[PDB]
Amino acid sequence: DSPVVEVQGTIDELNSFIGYALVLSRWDDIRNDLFRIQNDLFVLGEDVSTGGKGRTVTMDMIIYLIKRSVEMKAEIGKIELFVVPGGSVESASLHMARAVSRRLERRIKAASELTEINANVLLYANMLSNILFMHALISNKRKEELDKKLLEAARAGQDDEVAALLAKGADVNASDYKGTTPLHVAAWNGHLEIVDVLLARGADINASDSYGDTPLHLAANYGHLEIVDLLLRWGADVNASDSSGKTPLHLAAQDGHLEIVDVLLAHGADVNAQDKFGKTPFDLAIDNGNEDIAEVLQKAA
Amino acid sequence: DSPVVEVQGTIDELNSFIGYALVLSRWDDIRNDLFRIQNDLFVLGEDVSTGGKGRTVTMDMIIYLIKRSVEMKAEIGKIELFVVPGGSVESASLHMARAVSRRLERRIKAASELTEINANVLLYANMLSNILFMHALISNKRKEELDKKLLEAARAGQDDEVAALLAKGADVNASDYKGTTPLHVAAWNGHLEIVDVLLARGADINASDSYGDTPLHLAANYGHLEIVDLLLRWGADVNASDSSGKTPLHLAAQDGHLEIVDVLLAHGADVNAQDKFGKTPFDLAIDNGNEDIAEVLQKA
Amino acid sequence: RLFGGEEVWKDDPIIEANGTLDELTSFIGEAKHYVDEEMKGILEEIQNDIYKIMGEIGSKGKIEGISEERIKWLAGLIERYSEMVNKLSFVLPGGTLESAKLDVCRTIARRAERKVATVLREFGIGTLAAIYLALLSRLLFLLARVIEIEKNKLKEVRS
Amino acid sequence: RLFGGEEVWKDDPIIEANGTLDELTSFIGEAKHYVDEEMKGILEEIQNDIYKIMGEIGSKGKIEGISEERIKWLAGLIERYSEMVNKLSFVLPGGTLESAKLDVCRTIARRAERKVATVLREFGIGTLAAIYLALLSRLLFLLARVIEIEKNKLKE
Ligand SMILES: [Ca+2]
Repeated sequence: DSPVVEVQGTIDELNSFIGYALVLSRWDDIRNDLFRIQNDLFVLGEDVSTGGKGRTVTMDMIIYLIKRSVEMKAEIGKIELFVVPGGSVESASLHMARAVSRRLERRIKAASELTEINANVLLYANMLSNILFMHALISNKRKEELDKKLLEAARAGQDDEVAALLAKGADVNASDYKGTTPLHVAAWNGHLEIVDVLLARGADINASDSYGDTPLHLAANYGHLEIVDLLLRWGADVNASDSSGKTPLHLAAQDGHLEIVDVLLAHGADVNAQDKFGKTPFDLAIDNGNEDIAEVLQKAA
Repeated sequence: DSPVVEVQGTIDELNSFIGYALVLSRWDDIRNDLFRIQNDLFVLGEDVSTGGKGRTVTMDMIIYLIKRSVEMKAEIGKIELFVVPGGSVESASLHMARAVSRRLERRIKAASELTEINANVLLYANMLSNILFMHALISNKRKEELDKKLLEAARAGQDDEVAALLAKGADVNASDYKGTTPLHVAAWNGHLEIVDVLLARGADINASDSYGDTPLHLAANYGHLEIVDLLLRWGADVNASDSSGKTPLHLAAQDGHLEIVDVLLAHGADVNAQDKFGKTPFDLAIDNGNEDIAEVLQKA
Repeated sequence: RLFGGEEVWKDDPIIEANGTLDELTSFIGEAKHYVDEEMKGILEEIQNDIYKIMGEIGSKGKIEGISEERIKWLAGLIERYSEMVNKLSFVLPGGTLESAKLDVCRTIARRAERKVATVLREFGIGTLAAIYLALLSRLLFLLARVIEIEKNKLKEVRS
Repeated sequence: RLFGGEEVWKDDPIIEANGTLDELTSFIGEAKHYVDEEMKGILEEIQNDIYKIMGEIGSKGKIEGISEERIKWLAGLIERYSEMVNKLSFVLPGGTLESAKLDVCRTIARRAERKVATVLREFGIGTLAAIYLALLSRLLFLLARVIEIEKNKLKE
């Protein structure tokens, strides 16, 4: 009875993975499917063990796996091939559950060559591999759903939406294609309340976008002093360089912000750092007509 | 000598799972056992490699796996069979570690047919599969232990107990047998402080119990405006339907809350929605004798 | 239960014999609508007998199949209709439309006889079923010739 | 080119499944001329799906076959028509001529299901096709019983 045991040990193994992705996936419909699958993995094992005497894999079991597999391919839409696994934790656990499910097919395809196995066993096995894959896809579509609202709510100053989004798992470090993160948008607009709640959840305090800007750059550029302090208290790079090479001191010296120049210099800004234009913070202060900033940089030596 | 290699690769594989469930299981005694198992999985590998020349799996090793396996089966009591795996993460990681442990038995049972392997290897292997199962059971018993305490503390208004519970892993979305969650109990009683920390952990803002009530329903039913405000701020369903089908505006109009009817209407309450008795918010305001609510809904 | 029904996914002599018999009884149900009342009742009884044979074969002999009385009934019909068929040396299949249906049924009955014979060789169950199928192919052949003769004789009256 | 056409001279599981499916679609084409307008359209969609299955099987899985939407479509028809058939313990095949045609189609569909199952065992291609064929035999059975019911109801 050697081949049927390895299947039982893989059915039992897959059930451990399915139960794991169940406790991770934060959506109700995915967990409903996964729990039915778990209770069906009992029947599927009982089918292989008894050879058809006890409980058997019914066609209504396979049919339900397809009913949901069609309902999910509608929300997904076009399914790109050659996609890398491990999108998000709820999705990634489902990807691993899928890979084990496909191994159970390989264990079933072997054992069927050594003992008659009801065809519905491999049919449900093949449908389980498919429906687990739709589970992971939907999980990532909804993770990108929340993250596109967190970047939106961080822009519109939605102190309450950002709360509901970060409480529902919206990735606080969600990076746009521009490289802009919700922490970037909060410092840009100037909603100090969101800057803290983002950093509390574990925001990347010095994320770089395409331009190379950090949240401290945007906070110094747009005259939001309150954000410059809390960013620097959290270890923001005070002399970070964007593509142009300008530091927060350069940008704070350009736009005529003395109280921000004073704070950035206090945590260790470089008066001698030069952008790619050779101009120092002492230069960009003189270039823009801001005098009281240049002397703070001049007397800083 | 090819089969003894596959056992080593599975011992090493199980050790990865054991160390993973160790860093997950938040109790000291479970981690205590798991750490010995890891250090013993080394000896178990060295036993299969040397065939008994170097370190060997001792009976005292198997003996300790049983001493702890009895101490845990006492706290559990009756262990129902055919129970679905993956209860909670600390348990689920242990369930997967068990499934790998049982695969190591199959790799050992195979290799033993091809090279002499000390019986204590499979005895410790078989006992390891069992003791990992008790770990998962205990993890869920203690996870369900906190969840009946979080549901309990949310009832008594224990602002301090909820702090220790949510910090120690008590599931904020823990559903009682009634379908009632701690957010339901906090809005029901009216302990506003707990409502905040619960939603902060990620409470299901519109979970439905057996009756179909949502946290916004219970908050509107028992006249806690402060709780109705914060629920709606998080996107609570302002026209949610229970088994009766009454929306929060229905319930707020039934029991005489003008300031809640007005605020629910600002976020999009339905003046004309009907329950299963056909009575609308303009009806149920008249039915219970509240007139200033009926006029605001009539002018809507 | 509705979505599932009955599903068969294997090739073994029992499954092949029952499928051919299912094909045979389905074609007889089609062909019984082209014959007269007398032949229609005969063909329906044959369908019932095929169900008994399938019950025996599908049960691997545990369930009782046809009886020897059914085989005698087929033999009496063959004897009765052989007198009417003044022996014809050769006749092209499908002399009439109704005769063509019966010839198709006869070929399926012959194939079913071969499949059931394979089952009998493999398991030793189904001797009476094989005898019934042999007599059934002979009887189906006789009925086609009788239909041709009777239809031709009415054609000679109209001229 | 005319004299030659298409010639098949080998016996393998792939060839047998496609040939039986050709028989099934030919018999469905015969039977669709005996049913009403609703059932005729249902049988024509089934014929296209049988062609898709043959395309998948004849290409050894390189060419995409039926989709899960087609299987859901069969299931909905089976669910819709199972309600009408108040369960009858047994009825002799070929109650009417149209019902007899559908019974012939059902037997060929069951045999084709067996052949396609052989292909799935041998090559691992045609899981969705096998599910469709199982549901198709049930639907053909249900349609035959419904035809019987309608002629009996007009007799009442
Ligand atoms: Ca044929």
